[PDB]
Amino acid sequence: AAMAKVAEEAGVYKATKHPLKTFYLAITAGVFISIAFVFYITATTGTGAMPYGMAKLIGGICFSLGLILCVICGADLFTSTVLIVVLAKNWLNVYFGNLIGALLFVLLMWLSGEYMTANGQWGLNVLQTADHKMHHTFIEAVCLGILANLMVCLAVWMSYSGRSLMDKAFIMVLPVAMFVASGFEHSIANMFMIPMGIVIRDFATPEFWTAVGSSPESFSHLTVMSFITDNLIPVTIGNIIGGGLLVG
Amino acid sequence: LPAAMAKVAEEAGVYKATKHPLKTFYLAITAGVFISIAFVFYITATTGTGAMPYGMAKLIGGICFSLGLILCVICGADLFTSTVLIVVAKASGRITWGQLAKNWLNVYFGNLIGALLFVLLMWLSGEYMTANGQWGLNVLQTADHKMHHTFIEAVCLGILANLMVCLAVWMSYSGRSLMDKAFIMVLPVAMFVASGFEHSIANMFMIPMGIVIRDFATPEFWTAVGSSPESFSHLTVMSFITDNLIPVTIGNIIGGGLLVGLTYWVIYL
Amino acid sequence: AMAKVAEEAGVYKATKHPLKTFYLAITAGVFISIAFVFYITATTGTGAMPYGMAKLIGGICFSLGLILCVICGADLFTSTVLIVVARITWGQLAKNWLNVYFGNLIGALLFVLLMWLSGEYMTANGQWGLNVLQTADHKMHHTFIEAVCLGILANLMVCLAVWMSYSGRSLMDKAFIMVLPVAMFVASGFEHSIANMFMIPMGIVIRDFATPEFWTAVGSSPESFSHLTVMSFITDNLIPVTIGNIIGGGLLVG
Amino acid sequence: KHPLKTFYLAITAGVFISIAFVFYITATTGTGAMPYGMAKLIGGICFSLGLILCVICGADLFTSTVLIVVAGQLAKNWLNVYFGNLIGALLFVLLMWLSGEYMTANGQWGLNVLQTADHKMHHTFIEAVCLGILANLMVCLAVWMSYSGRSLMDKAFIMVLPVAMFVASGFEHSIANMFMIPMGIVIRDFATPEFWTAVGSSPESFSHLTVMSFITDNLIPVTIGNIIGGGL
Amino acid sequence: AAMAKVAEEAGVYKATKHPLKTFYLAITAGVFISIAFVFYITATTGTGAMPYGMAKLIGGICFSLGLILCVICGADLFTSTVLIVVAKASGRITWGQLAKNWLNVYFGNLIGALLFVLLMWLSGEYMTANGQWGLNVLQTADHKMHHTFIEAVCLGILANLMVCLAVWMSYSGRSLMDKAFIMVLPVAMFVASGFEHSIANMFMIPMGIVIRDFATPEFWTAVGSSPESFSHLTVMSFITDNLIPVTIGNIIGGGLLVGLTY
Repeated sequence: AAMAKVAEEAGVYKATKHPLKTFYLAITAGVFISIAFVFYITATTGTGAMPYGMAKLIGGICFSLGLILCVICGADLFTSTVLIVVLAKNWLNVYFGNLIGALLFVLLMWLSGEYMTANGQWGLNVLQTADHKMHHTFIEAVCLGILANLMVCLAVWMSYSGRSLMDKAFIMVLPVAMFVASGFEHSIANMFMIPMGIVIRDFATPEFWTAVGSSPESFSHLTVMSFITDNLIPVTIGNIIGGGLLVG
Repeated sequence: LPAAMAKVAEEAGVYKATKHPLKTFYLAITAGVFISIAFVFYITATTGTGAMPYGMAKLIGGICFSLGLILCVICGADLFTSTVLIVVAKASGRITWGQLAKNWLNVYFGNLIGALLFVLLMWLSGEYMTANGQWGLNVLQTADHKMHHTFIEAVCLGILANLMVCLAVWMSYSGRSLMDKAFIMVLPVAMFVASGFEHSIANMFMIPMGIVIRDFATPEFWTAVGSSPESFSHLTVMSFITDNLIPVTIGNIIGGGLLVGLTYWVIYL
Repeated sequence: AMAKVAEEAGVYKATKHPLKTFYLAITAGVFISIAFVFYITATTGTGAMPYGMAKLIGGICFSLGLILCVICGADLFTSTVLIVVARITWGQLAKNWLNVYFGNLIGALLFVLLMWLSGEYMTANGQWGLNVLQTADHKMHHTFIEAVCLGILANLMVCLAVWMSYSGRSLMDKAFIMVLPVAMFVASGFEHSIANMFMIPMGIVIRDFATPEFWTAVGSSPESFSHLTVMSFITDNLIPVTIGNIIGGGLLVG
Repeated sequence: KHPLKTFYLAITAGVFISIAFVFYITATTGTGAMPYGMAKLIGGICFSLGLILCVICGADLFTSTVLIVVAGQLAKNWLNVYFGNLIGALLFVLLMWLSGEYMTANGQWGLNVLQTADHKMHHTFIEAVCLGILANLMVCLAVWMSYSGRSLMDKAFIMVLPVAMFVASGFEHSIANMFMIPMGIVIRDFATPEFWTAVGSSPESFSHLTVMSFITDNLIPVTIGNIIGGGL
Repeated sequence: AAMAKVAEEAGVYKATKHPLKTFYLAITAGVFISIAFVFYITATTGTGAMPYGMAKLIGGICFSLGLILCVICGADLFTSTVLIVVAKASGRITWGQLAKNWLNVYFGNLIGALLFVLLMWLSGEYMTANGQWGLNVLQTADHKMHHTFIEAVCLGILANLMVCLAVWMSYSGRSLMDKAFIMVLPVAMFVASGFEHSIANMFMIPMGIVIRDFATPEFWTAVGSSPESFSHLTVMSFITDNLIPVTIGNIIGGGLLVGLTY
């Protein structure tokens, strides 16, 4: 009894300044969403000959780890809440902190050697997963953002009816799996994925490219500039509309 | 001792059927979005599954589909006849044919508007081009397989589907937890969707999405997937309404009012 | 509080109004037929999969039926036996066995009619219907002793499932504790009489009323399923299996 | 302490563990082209039924619990339970044989039994004892975790992983073998010539399947193993 | 609401604690983590032709048995969740104290792992699946032997981050269901991704060394390899190329949950 509800009241929201503590909960969320994406990449590595949809579904289930970590630990994920029924200066704080968390996990994943796993296939999986996010028209990217954050917010929202750990965790699997297998776009998730792809594209050894049968040229859209303009901006706009789409 | 909370069932029915303004219309739009989500999930999971055993691919897609009903029940959105013995029974005293009309018509038309908005939003997303067009093709095929039933067939598949949705919601009521309410619905929903039973609201998403793809897909899409608009000739607004929506909706009504016209053969004092 | 454990009180059962027992039994027939429909869906096209794996998945799906029975309080033939030791007569307890049994049959056959009207058998280029034909025909070749024993085996499982469900406090407890025992008996091909009242009639109806186009698509003929007849169903399956179920549900000892 | 509650609950447990094994055989029939570990793992999940049955229904399975029944005179009804378990297992062997199941999946079901049983017959005595320790450690751990359980969910599902581990890994449980090897012997000795043609083997190919070999090569060392395994 | 006080005190308690109840419990944890890795090897034997990620994912789910066993039974696993002892030997507990028992648990974990190695070896298990089980152990162990020091430290950080988060979430658990199942995903994630846990490695690499050194000629012919093909499997190489940098990594990884919170 009691120990459990102690740990999860300390997980929750909406004292505005002190930030810093908010900035640190948001770094935490960036690390959790980065975990989700690494899990996804691990599970879908080598699944090129499975049925498309089945691979993606399993990657999706695995990814829900990230959001579970955010809700049970009480980290602060950009616009993931909006069970704020009783703003934007605070959003900037969370966003920038999400970003730092994600970039810290990129650095750590890079230092681990993991791109070489499965004879380079893990790294190529990152290269292709990131590259596929790079070819949307602006309207597409905004719409895929709308869809992703819709699902994240509904997941979080259901979580509240939760009484047990089981309830709060597992009610989030299906909607999270749904957006991730469907390839909807979440901006914070992308702050890990596309950077991770950029780092791999720029610092992979000649050996890696031989092993995987590609070259850094095959991935010409993975650049910080292109990332910001072609993905991050229109996706982020899309996530805002997405999380807002419900309220109205 | 006899607990005859048909009363509570009816009383619930009277509020839902006549009360709050467009709260209902707005909740029904929300349910249309949720059932759209469910079918999008089914398409994603089953994209590229052509070579898997038929049943397995369908069984998986059906589990995924259950998200939609989970969404509806847990968030309190309004899904046409689904389940609501509430409203149907609950006319058995307290409600006039005219009010039922107003309401079923209100929820239906809202369910549709949600569905059509998600159609428009999926189409703007570019999703049809996913997996080298195989996502799109999957929608075309799924929609087309809903287009060749006789009238009797389509009514029956509709009875079967809505029986399942209603048993799912009915079992939900015994739910004590979130875990309880959500997961008790997985098996009966998966059953209806894997066996290709027909639900009108789900089809308000699926068939229009098929029509939209057929009419607006680029030549690049058709070359990629090896097909043509002509290969799905039945996907038209007119065919949808007369060969699917009409008979399937009739079927759904027979199928969900059955559960009650039946709680009764087991109440009558 | 959370009263709607008024729903689970709304269930129960012993000493009776007769026609209200007949309706819950129809209900149970409908539920088990659903189970079997589910199974045939899941396993259609699974010819190439490893035998046991296809069977197991089919068995997990099947458990819907029993879940539907217990959580809804429908009346399934000799399924709550163990429970019913919680006034024993052999013309009174037997009087409603017959009532439930006959009720189960009506539900099953109403589901057979409805599935047939649905066109379902044409699903998967006729493989759904062929699945039904083959599933039923495999239950038609047992020697009398085999059938009784597959009957004991099957009902032993169903009774144990229902029994365990009693310890169940949540919907999760009650539904999920039955998935393993039910999956086991379905996937092992044990024989449940009521489930049979759906499957075999279903096969008969297909064998008899399928179009020529169906036989050509699936590459078989009504001659390849000569044991699918109402007379063979009753004598070679339903009788011995039912006997079997009875013994099965009653392994009480001293 | 009433000794015929005990002897009958033990029979009940032998029935449950035979059920467990049958389920496993069903699941794994035809799985020869599946990756080894995957088939075994699924087979192992299926098996957990038996122990779930034992715990929720309160049957009496030889030397688990025991981690709990320490919260030296024990051997008392160890003999009683053990002999009980055997009768349940052997009764199920008779019932399975009467059912015609060995002919399932064109004889593959039976051949699956012959092979699973034969694979238990080739251990050195030190091997059999050790797989015996490993098996019963897991059963006993499972049953111990079960007590923390508050719901039916808790008690049943906390046992799936540790049981699946022991079965998939091929550790040796004496009572489960009381079903599996007997079943194999019966099939070997009585299967019709149709069956041997169907599965393309012969009773010769399973020479070790005999009551005497069973006792000396598998039952005695695995039982010693389960007792040591149950206390650590 | 400072839980930092209760956890510190629970911290202080566990680090200071009844005699060799903690030694006993650490041996117990070494046995549990060995069980986890055995399960993983069983599940993934013969999975060479499955998609990489899928085999690893399934193996990872199976592995989670170990941590479940640890948490539900209360065994003592090195630095987690010593989220306690460490995080909140800011205050009480000396360097002399936090060492006295990290060292106690660590050495206990090792003894448990090594006892399980001996018992697995005596069981004959390496011959399972026509030697593929043993080959699976050889390969799994060998893949942990080719990291640069910085790589091994980082894989250590990653692994113990996940173990600590798993155990941390477990605290919110009210049921057996809650506590056990909330750990499946984070443990599966680390194991499938090949992150490095020191105690798990105290089973896996010794197991590999034992197989390499004592396998019969029949085993090598069956699996089509030789002891030479696994030249890095030695006690010396284990210690310097894996155990040291991974352990350093695990400490940073779990302690990083100190600095966190504040």
